[PDB]
Amino acid sequence: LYFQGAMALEEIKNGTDISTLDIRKFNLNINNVSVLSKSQSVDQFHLSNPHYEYLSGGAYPGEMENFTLKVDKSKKQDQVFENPLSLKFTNIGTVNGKQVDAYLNFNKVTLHYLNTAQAESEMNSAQKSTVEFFSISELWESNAFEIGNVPYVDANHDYIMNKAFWIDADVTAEIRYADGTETDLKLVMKPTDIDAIDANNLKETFYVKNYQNDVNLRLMNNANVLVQEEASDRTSWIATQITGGSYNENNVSGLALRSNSNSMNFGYSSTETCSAVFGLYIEKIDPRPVLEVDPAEIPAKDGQDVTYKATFKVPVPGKDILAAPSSIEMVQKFDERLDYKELKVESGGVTLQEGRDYTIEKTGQTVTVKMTPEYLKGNSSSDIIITYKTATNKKVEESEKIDNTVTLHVDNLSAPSNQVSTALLY
Ligand code: NA
Repeated sequence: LYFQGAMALEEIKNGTDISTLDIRKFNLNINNVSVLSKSQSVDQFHLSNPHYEYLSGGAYPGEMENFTLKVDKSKKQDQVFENPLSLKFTNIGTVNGKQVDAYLNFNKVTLHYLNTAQAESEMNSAQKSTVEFFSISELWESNAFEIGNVPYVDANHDYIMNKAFWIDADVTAEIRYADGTETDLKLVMKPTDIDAIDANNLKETFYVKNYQNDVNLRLMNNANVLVQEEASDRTSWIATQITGGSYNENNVSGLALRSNSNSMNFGYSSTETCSAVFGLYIEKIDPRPVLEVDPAEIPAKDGQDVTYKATFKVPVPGKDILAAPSSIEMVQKFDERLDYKELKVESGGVTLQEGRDYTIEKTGQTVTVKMTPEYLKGNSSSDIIITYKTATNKKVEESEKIDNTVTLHVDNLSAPSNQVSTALLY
């Protein structure tokens, strides 16, 4: 059942329109990327309005940072490039008041020799020297990077081989709070347009390593026609049909993945000539919970009432978050100098009931409200308001202020409220 899957990977296929999600796409571009390290195998260069695939090919407007791999032209056989490229995107957004950075590490890129005349010919030509694997641009989508073996070229960079090798890129993306605090963000990727199949039946493939342990939720639209291949070390999604237009690229040949963590070790393998475009995302809990405290200041002494009111906005399934919540919890932790007394929970002008609508777990100063499966089934959209009654205790006079924050949990997602404080007088 939907509400008793603790730990279990949750896979969903439903009518949600993946092309119209309202999730947050992080800012990733040629202007906030830096190369933390790259091996000498990597040929990196800037292009402006590059040509697609061939020099005589169409030219597309935009700045791009392009990355290729120098191959050993004598080895007409698979070539492996360990850790060729490690990237940081500095300040991809502000979330919950904190700067977030992205890390993108190419763990390995393997070039699989195509064993054709065309491949041998590129290998033997004196003008070709590198193979395409990665680029950063907004030619296709905003805030995106591109993995694939389709060359981008201009008059001075026409050395990239065509259809000599297909590529398999093993990549780890991670999002991280710059300030060093624990990153509670759950990375989301949304591969789309996984639809290329070449003359030789190679198929465009997106994959996730350690899928079963690393992914929290996987969303498909009813129209999905990818083949999901579950193997020991990974799960892959394999092209089966051409798809055009954002709706089809998203729903027919696409999917959404929410990680168990701030990172995901994914992969991508091309055909003799294809590529895919990617952003990094998170779901939205916006607004954050709104926390209030009455009063703003008290006499520093035992038995003084302090009351917290927390207003929780519930994310909208299929817009802010990928799907209806399996669980919603609100976690409060009171300053040592406070004794918890009791709480009430309200929604839609009505006073919800402990037992029917929510339960309460207390462990020391930590008090958690858990909404029941019965409440969640009602798919209510209205704010949940929790009012916590506490009173100072005999420890108040031991920080000349008592601070409070409450945290909303939706599945494995969380968002902290604003912090409030009550001044201690004397
Ligand atoms: Na397509």
